[PDB]
Amino acid sequence: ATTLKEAADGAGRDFGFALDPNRLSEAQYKAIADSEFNLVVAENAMKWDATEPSQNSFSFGAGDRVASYAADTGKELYGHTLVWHSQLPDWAKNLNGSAFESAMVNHVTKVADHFEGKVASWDVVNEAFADGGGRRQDSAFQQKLGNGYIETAFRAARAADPTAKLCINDYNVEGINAKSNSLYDLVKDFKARGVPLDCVGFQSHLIVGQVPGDFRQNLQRFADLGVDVRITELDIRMRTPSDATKLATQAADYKKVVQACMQVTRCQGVTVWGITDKYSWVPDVFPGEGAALVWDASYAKKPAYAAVMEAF
Ligand SMILES: O[C@@H]1[C@@H](O)[C@H](O[C@@H]2Cn3ccnc3[C@H](O)[C@H]2O)OC[C@H]1O
Repeated sequence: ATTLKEAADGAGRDFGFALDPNRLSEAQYKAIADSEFNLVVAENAMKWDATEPSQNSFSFGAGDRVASYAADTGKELYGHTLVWHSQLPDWAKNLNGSAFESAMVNHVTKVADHFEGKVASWDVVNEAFADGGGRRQDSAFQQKLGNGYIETAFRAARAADPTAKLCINDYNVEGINAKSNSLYDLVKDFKARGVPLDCVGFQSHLIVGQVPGDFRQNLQRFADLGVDVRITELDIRMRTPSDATKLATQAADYKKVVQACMQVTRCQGVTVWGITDKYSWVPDVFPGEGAALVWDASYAKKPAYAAVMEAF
């Protein structure tokens, strides 16, 4: 109505953001975080590198801060992420066979247990597949453990947390293609055999002017397998600097994404990967690309803001 939180709340869906706990000391950042979202996810604080820097030695300070923030502001807490090929410490990469599998399972158990009852959902496994279909080719988990690591990770997560929503997350799976198809088969297989799995996340790290037209259809087929779906890391990057046309297209793109979710009853909601363009991860990875978020570098609402409110 007046804020995006109000729009999402009124719609009965979630609208979250990727939080960097250190930014909470920046008043403006905190103000927008407090009033514009009803869900929070750690942008980096709950990743392996941030939680288990050395074998069986945990660092929960940053993760705890994110969790405390959600509880203090009354927002849903989304966990990210227990098993991922990236931001994996070297000590883990140096392990093999049973040693590596145990380190993985111990990591999953310790983190899930630590945040049990606080984190409502977990990206148990992140980016297990590859563009073009099949499994990811540069993953330590796939290379050292094979196809069964995903099931192992999920069963371990349920073992630790009996009620948390266990999700599998990925990108380039927004549309119906080889990658999402392989992801589709896995989800169907898991539900078929009783492997703990409750949700599927579609990152949605999109490019301005390029939103899958079959996004809704894709979300629906997964929802129909008996699992919830969610846009987890939404941001739509453009060639910087921005201009009127790019901002208008971006706004329209944000609208399409949110509408596709609104059109699927089991789509829990949408989470944007950050608040302001001044801290977005995009520029540092894509030279000359950026302005992908809802707020600009001066915290002024971009036209994408109105588009999101409308879609909800
Ligand atoms: O600070 C950045 C984070 O923003 C970044 O988050 C990543 C973004 N991303 C793109 C594709 N897949 C993903 C991951 O799910 C998500 O964790 O990670 C790197 C940090 O330097």
